Amino acid sequence: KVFGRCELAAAMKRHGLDNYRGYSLGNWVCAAKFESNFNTQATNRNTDGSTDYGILQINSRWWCNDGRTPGSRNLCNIPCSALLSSDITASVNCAKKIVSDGNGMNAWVAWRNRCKGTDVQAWIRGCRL
Ligand SMILES: [Cl-]
Ligand code: NA
Repeated sequence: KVFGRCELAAAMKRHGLDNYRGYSLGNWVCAAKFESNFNTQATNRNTDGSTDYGILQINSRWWCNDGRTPGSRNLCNIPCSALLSSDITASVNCAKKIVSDGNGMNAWVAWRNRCKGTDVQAWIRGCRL
């Protein structure tokens, strides 16, 4: 599923991400924009052989099991494929656990490089929430 901007903002708000750990909704939408272009089916391979999955590009090195990342953790305890569903629930729950592990949203490179310190509220302007 390729979300519309406001559509994803609303699905995200409903799943408890607005102001989660102090990160306003614009942050999550901005990160999703640049991690996945709002596409739940996005996958990207990393140099170390781990893979990033879904709307928020969650890494199999630590967070999900994909059966092809030797020595990795499965800290969200899910198959990585569940992160590709059109239902963003699993991606959201895993993201909450990530954002809470000490480093906040800096875990997302694209957030760090393209969202942090910008006007993220712009990402939810116009939306009915
Ligand atoms: Cl933080
Ligand atoms: Na893993």
